[PDB]
Amino acid sequence: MIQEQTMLNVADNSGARRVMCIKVLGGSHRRYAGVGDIIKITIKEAIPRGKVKKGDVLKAVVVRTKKGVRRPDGSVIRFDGNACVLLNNNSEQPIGTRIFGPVTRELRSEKFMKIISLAPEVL
Amino acid sequence: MRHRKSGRQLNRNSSHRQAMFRNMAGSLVRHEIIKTTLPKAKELRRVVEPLITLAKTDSVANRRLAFARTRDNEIVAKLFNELGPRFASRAGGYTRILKCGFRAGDNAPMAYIELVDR
Amino acid sequence: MIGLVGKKVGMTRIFTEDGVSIPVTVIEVEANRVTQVKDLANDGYRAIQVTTGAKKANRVTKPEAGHFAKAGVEAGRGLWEFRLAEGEEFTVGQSISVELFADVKKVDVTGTSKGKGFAGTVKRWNFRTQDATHGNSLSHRVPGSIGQNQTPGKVFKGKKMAGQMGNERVTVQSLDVVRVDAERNLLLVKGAVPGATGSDLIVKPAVKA
Amino acid sequence: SNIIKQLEQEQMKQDVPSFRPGDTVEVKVWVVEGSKKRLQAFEGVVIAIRNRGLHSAFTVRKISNGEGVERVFQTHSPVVDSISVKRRGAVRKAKLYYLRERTGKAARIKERLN
Amino acid sequence: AVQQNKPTRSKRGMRRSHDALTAVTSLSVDKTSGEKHLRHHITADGYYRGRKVIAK
RNA sequence: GAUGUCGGCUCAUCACAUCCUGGGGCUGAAGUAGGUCCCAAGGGUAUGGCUGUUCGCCAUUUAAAGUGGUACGCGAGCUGGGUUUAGAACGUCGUGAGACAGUUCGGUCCCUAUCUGCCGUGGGCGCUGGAGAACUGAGGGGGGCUGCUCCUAGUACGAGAGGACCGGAGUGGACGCAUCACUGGUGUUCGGGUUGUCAUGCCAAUGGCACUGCCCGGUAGCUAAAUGCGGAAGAGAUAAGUGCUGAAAGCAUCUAAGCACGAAACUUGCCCCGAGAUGAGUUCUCCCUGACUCCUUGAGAGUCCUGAAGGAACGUUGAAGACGACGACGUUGAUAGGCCGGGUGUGUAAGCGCAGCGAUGCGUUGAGCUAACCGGUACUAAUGAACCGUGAGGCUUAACCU
RNA sequence: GAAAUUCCUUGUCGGGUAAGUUCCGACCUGCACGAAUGGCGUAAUGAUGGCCAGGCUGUCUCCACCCGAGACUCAGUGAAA
RNA sequence: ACACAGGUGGUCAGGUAGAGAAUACCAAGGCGCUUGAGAGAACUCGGGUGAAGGAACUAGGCAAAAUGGUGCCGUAACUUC
RNA sequence: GAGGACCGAACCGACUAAUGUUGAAAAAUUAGCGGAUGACUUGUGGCUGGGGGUGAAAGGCCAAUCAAACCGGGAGAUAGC
Ligand SMILES: [K+]
Ligand SMILES: [K+]
Ligand SMILES: [K+]
Ligand SMILES: [K+]
Ligand SMILES: [K+]
Ligand SMILES: [K+]
Ligand SMILES: [K+]
Ligand SMILES: [K+]
Ligand SMILES: [K+]
Ligand SMILES: [K+]
Ligand SMILES: [K+]
Ligand SMILES: [K+]
Ligand SMILES: [K+]
Ligand SMILES: [K+]
Ligand SMILES: [K+]
Ligand SMILES: [K+]
Ligand SMILES: [K+]
Ligand SMILES: [K+]
Ligand SMILES: [K+]
Ligand SMILES: [K+]
Ligand SMILES: [K+]
Ligand SMILES: [K+]
Ligand SMILES: [K+]
Ligand SMILES: [K+]
Ligand SMILES: [K+]
Ligand SMILES: [K+]
Ligand SMILES: [K+]
Ligand SMILES: [K+]
Ligand SMILES: [K+]
Ligand SMILES: [K+]
Ligand SMILES: [K+]
Ligand SMILES: [K+]
Ligand SMILES: [K+]
Ligand SMILES: [K+]
Ligand SMILES: [K+]
Ligand SMILES: [K+]
Ligand SMILES: [K+]
Ligand SMILES: [K+]
Ligand SMILES: [K+]
Ligand SMILES: [K+]
Ligand SMILES: [Mg+2]
Ligand SMILES: [Mg+2]
Ligand SMILES: [Mg+2]
Ligand SMILES: [Mg+2]
Ligand SMILES: [Mg+2]
Ligand SMILES: [Mg+2]
Ligand SMILES: [Mg+2]
Ligand SMILES: [Mg+2]
Ligand SMILES: [Mg+2]
Ligand SMILES: [Mg+2]
Ligand SMILES: [Mg+2]
Ligand SMILES: [Mg+2]
Ligand SMILES: [Mg+2]
Ligand SMILES: [Mg+2]
Ligand SMILES: [Mg+2]
Ligand SMILES: [Mg+2]
Ligand SMILES: [Mg+2]
Ligand SMILES: [Mg+2]
Ligand SMILES: [Mg+2]
Ligand SMILES: [Mg+2]
Ligand SMILES: [Mg+2]
Ligand SMILES: [Mg+2]
Ligand SMILES: [Mg+2]
Ligand SMILES: [Mg+2]
Ligand SMILES: [Mg+2]
Ligand SMILES: [Mg+2]
Ligand SMILES: [Mg+2]
Ligand SMILES: [Mg+2]
Ligand SMILES: [Mg+2]
Ligand SMILES: [Mg+2]
Ligand SMILES: [Mg+2]
Ligand SMILES: [Mg+2]
Ligand SMILES: [Mg+2]
Ligand SMILES: [Mg+2]
Ligand SMILES: [Mg+2]
Ligand SMILES: [Mg+2]
Ligand SMILES: [Mg+2]
Ligand SMILES: [Mg+2]
Ligand SMILES: [Mg+2]
Ligand SMILES: [Mg+2]
Ligand SMILES: [Mg+2]
Ligand SMILES: [Mg+2]
Ligand SMILES: [Mg+2]
Ligand SMILES: [Mg+2]
Ligand SMILES: [Mg+2]
Ligand SMILES: [Mg+2]
Ligand SMILES: [Mg+2]
Ligand SMILES: [Mg+2]
Ligand SMILES: [Mg+2]
Ligand SMILES: [Mg+2]
Ligand SMILES: [Mg+2]
Ligand SMILES: [Mg+2]
Ligand SMILES: [Mg+2]
Ligand SMILES: [Mg+2]
Ligand SMILES: [Mg+2]
Ligand SMILES: [Mg+2]
Ligand SMILES: [Mg+2]
Ligand SMILES: [Mg+2]
Ligand SMILES: [Mg+2]
Ligand SMILES: [Mg+2]
Ligand SMILES: [Mg+2]
Ligand SMILES: [Mg+2]
Ligand SMILES: [Mg+2]
Ligand SMILES: [Mg+2]
Ligand SMILES: [Mg+2]
Ligand SMILES: [Mg+2]
Ligand SMILES: [Mg+2]
Ligand SMILES: [Mg+2]
Ligand SMILES: [Mg+2]
Ligand SMILES: [Mg+2]
Ligand SMILES: [Mg+2]
Ligand SMILES: [Mg+2]
Ligand SMILES: [Mg+2]
Ligand SMILES: [Mg+2]
Ligand SMILES: [Mg+2]
Ligand SMILES: [Mg+2]
Ligand SMILES: [Mg+2]
Ligand SMILES: [Mg+2]
Ligand SMILES: [Mg+2]
Ligand SMILES: [Mg+2]
Ligand SMILES: [Mg+2]
Ligand SMILES: [Mg+2]
Ligand SMILES: [Mg+2]
Ligand SMILES: [Mg+2]
Ligand SMILES: [Mg+2]
Ligand SMILES: [Mg+2]
Ligand SMILES: [Mg+2]
Repeated sequence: MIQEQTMLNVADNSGARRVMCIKVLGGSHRRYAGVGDIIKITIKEAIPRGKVKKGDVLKAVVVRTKKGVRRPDGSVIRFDGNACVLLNNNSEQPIGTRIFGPVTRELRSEKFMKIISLAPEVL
Repeated sequence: MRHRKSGRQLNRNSSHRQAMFRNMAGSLVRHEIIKTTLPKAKELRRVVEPLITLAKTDSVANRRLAFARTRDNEIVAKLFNELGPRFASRAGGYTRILKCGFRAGDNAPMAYIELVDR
Repeated sequence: MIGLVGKKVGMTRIFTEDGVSIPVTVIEVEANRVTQVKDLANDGYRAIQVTTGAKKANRVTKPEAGHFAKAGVEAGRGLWEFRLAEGEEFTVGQSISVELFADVKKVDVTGTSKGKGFAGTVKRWNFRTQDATHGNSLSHRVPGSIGQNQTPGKVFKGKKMAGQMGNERVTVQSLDVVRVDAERNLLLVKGAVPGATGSDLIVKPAVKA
Repeated sequence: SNIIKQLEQEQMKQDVPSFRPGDTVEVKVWVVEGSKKRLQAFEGVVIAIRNRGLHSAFTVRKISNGEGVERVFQTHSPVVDSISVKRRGAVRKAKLYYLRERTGKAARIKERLN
Repeated sequence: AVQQNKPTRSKRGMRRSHDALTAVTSLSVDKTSGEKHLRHHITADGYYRGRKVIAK
């Protein structure tokens, strides 16, 4: 349950460490992004010699949320933090080469198959 | 809305209500009949009759529970020594309410509540 | 297609083998008993009147009892009419069971929604509250303006304001029929329907389908 | 309540083992990837139990690949293939939400000897 | 907010057309003492449904 | 002898010179994508940075981020940043008091609604004997938004680059209605931990007070962030537009006679209200089948007898409710409380025993307690009555039996 | 020195922000600064003015539930413009 | 002007915790504030809690939330030392 | 053991907000706020008088009255309104 101004950790090695959502994409007045949703972000903190710089504006896909995801039997999966994976602003392909922490099967689609394949665990 | 809720607020806070029913339960046990407002009488049933049900089984633990709920040793002794045995074979309904008109000062609807075998 | 009168027993879930939980409303549909058939010649329209359930005799008045006795059926808890389609025929005293829905895929369910009493505009009409702070004086859930000025110098009909909410007839359309259990007089539909537990429901084959 | 009771009773599982908050459990759940069906294990501490007949649930917490994760299982769901207690924990509370603020040595739970 | 015109005595009466009181439909008679009393209430002498329930 | 201001907020309503979506003609319209004009008001129509701003610029969205009217809509609805009192200062002008739609810091926003209006909810009488129900449907209201992906199809078109119409399927955004099975919030009425202190003689156990003392959990209910469902299809009559046949006018001509297509607009279809629809409607069922007197002699008045169907009142009450109202029940009874059993929640009570110098641990013990929940149960309270409501229901004319 | 002073003006350049008519650093084109109706600095101080950040949150997205006191009903008394 | 949440100099100073005449609970002592009874709608007032987010609110973080004790370790620019 | 020193009750104030606005009150209540050995605060009494006083200066205050107090008088001022 991510909205404008929500700060997120980064589940890749793109170099970003903290990013801020600046837009929930995909509809007028759309309030929230959850797992598997694409957002617009600004980079608020990055490591020195990484692939991205502080202040950059780009896209990301939410891969973990504190609110969590519900499954068809009523069950829930919740995480301790909110985290996303940075995407190239035009191609919407991942910028990093490694994925950190578990992701969920909600990413199992043609769009995020690279993330699914790189993740250490898929719940 | 108050859908399915139980209990009367009686234009008091929770601590006042709890204290007032502790006192009024003591008075009903002591005197075996009292006069009060009809709504208070209806509420007092839910306090007094579980105390009698408790007094049906005499034990140290139950006397301590009854003391916790009444804070009056004379009332606890009367409960366990007299009322419990008097009602040992009655399945609830230890009190009866009898409506008796309206108070002079404030036109409040009034009722007597008594132990059934008084 | 006629419908049937039932009772909202409550909600539960049906787990399927492939791991899906389906939330369901359990509707008890006892036999509906035809008490009157209306036709063009006498009534100017085609319908059946049905009863269901049971009623106590000392609460059944003599006019009601005479009506039931003419039908030849035991008194139920009320009477409900269903309009008849062109090919539908029924006879007085016939029993109609929940097996009527055996091959129906979706239903419309009508009930009396739960009663909220007098409701404000925030809850009744989804109005926005005004500031909690920033200087607001006594106006945090109040409606705001209710019109313009000298033109038109009045408040328009249908203005959204506070008032009674709920406790009114509501239809929910096109609910999946999950199970028809004629032996237990049960209809299971997917999702919620109007009304409190215990309330009467009218169930019909869906009009949109 | 008998109609809904019968509807719920015919669906309840009959082989749910006893477990308590603070125990470590392994839950085996069905995972579908294309046409294949396989069991994935999820093992962690039971921090909450909801006893509600067919609507019973329980919550399991683990630290996974550097990230804390909680799963709220619906006990009678067919998605849950099996539950097994790996270790018996000794706690006082019914709900161990305080473990959310603890990691490493501070999050250890004593074993229940019985 | 306040009236622009003094309301009439006629309008005052129309508002009060709902103010009248209603007398008790009928009193009940105790089967033993014969006292009249409000239904479901004890009598002035302390009877209810023919039983002396309270003294005085 | 006072019609409160700019902007914001809340709530809107209309026009159409249409921003999107719908329909069409021309194009210097290959396709995709545009330009321009016509029809069209059903529904929809950004969040932020700066600034008192309206506006504007900028960032990032969207199918789109329309233009105007409504006292530049809306302060007896809110704000009070700006303008526009009294304090103070700068630049500037003036000898000065002072001044400046120059700037700067600070600077009291009253009203208990009589009437109209509007949202809800009752009481009266009426509807022609009375009464209990189920309806018909004149009329009124709600609703009407749209993205993306896939198939058709890498097809038509095109040198390539690129890339469709028509039709079909899936899945979302926003909005709305219902609901509480799930996920949760609340849960001062349930259980536990704990600080200080006062008390119950003391120990042990408990209670009061300290924001529920502070906290950790949580039942029912209410609920959204939870999860079901909706917008339509179809039909009728059309707008712009397109036609067929066709003369006036031997040709031509969509038109003059005649015939056919044509859109989210219109009338329906969907949902709710609805016979005070005084034009007061229909259907089913139930109840009442006495006597006499008087007068100004008639839809007349009065007395005795009678008192129905049913209603109301009173009581026990309800996921019904401001009060009325509405629903359930009243001993031939589960209406409420209690009681019994269960569930749920909390998390192993007290007492006793064992170990330990002791704090404490362990056993008895998943113990004890457990609201609003579930299934039962006449223990308590729902009284025998009394009250209201009557006694076959006008005239005229037809039709029919008589 | 674009200032408690700069009309033009949101001047121009730099910084900070995704985006900054405010803020900070500069430039000098000072409409209309300037040396006891003092000029330029200044540690400490300030219920002083402006700007930024961490923490924090019902301020807000977007409100929900609860506890009390009114509002509502009954009895007594009984105003106002 | 009221049996009015206002104002009014001096003296006395118990217990437990506490630095204390703060504060909490009490003693001696004094009081429940001269309308009450029900109900458990909107809305207003005074409070409690809140999923995910965390200033996006707004003229402005207004209000709220937050910090909060003692001992010890440790503490920058600048400075009139 | 200095100090218009520091934290903080009494005491003296009055920076913010809500309430109240026919008030409980013709300036308050509640939560926060400043000073708190001093250019401090307070009791009793005294002195200054209206173009006059007093003023760490706001045209502030001088009995709920202040760019000239209150009471009585000139007085039926005058009023092309
Ligand atoms: K609503
Ligand atoms: K408008
Ligand atoms: K268009
Ligand atoms: K065109
Ligand atoms: K339109
Ligand atoms: K501007
Ligand atoms: K105006
Ligand atoms: K105002
Ligand atoms: K006005
Ligand atoms: K107002
Ligand atoms: K000020
Ligand atoms: K008027
Ligand atoms: K009315
Ligand atoms: K679609
Ligand atoms: K729920
Ligand atoms: K709950
Ligand atoms: K204690
Ligand atoms: K004891
Ligand atoms: K032709
Ligand atoms: K009628
Ligand atoms: K009603
Ligand atoms: K019962
Ligand atoms: K349990
Ligand atoms: K034990
Ligand atoms: K024990
Ligand atoms: K238990
Ligand atoms: K300059
Ligand atoms: K200047
Ligand atoms: K800038
Ligand atoms: K000078
Ligand atoms: K100097
Ligand atoms: K200051
Ligand atoms: K400063
Ligand atoms: K105290
Ligand atoms: K009420
Ligand atoms: K109420
Ligand atoms: K002195
Ligand atoms: K002076
Ligand atoms: K005076
Ligand atoms: K003078
Ligand atoms: Mg109940
Ligand atoms: Mg009261
Ligand atoms: Mg208390
Ligand atoms: Mg209700
Ligand atoms: Mg808002
Ligand atoms: Mg005010
Ligand atoms: Mg307020
Ligand atoms: Mg007019
Ligand atoms: Mg006038
Ligand atoms: Mg009246
Ligand atoms: Mg006038
Ligand atoms: Mg037009
Ligand atoms: Mg077009
Ligand atoms: Mg319209
Ligand atoms: Mg129209
Ligand atoms: Mg239409
Ligand atoms: Mg900012
Ligand atoms: Mg600003
Ligand atoms: Mg205006
Ligand atoms: Mg306008
Ligand atoms: Mg106005
Ligand atoms: Mg201002
Ligand atoms: Mg001016
Ligand atoms: Mg200011
Ligand atoms: Mg200003
Ligand atoms: Mg106002
Ligand atoms: Mg009526
Ligand atoms: Mg009409
Ligand atoms: Mg309409
Ligand atoms: Mg929704
Ligand atoms: Mg439930
Ligand atoms: Mg919970
Ligand atoms: Mg709690
Ligand atoms: Mg209790
Ligand atoms: Mg407790
Ligand atoms: Mg002790
Ligand atoms: Mg005490
Ligand atoms: Mg005390
Ligand atoms: Mg046509
Ligand atoms: Mg021709
Ligand atoms: Mg559409
Ligand atoms: Mg009876
Ligand atoms: Mg123990
Ligand atoms: Mg205990
Ligand atoms: Mg054990
Ligand atoms: Mg029990
Ligand atoms: Mg300027
Ligand atoms: Mg500038
Ligand atoms: Mg710049
Ligand atoms: Mg500067
Ligand atoms: Mg100067
Ligand atoms: Mg000069
Ligand atoms: Mg000089
Ligand atoms: Mg000079
Ligand atoms: Mg000089
Ligand atoms: Mg100077
Ligand atoms: Mg300087
Ligand atoms: Mg100072
Ligand atoms: Mg009164
Ligand atoms: Mg008094
Ligand atoms: Mg006083
Ligand atoms: Mg004093
Ligand atoms: Mg002391
Ligand atoms: Mg004190
Ligand atoms: Mg004493
Ligand atoms: Mg309340
Ligand atoms: Mg409030
Ligand atoms: Mg709070
Ligand atoms: Mg929160
Ligand atoms: Mg919580
Ligand atoms: Mg949270
Ligand atoms: Mg944060
Ligand atoms: Mg902002
Ligand atoms: Mg804003
Ligand atoms: Mg503040
Ligand atoms: Mg606070
Ligand atoms: Mg000092
Ligand atoms: Mg002063
Ligand atoms: Mg104060
Ligand atoms: Mg100081
Ligand atoms: Mg101090
Ligand atoms: Mg003089
Ligand atoms: Mg001046
Ligand atoms: Mg004065
Ligand atoms: Mg003079
Ligand atoms: Mg003279
Ligand atoms: Mg004169």
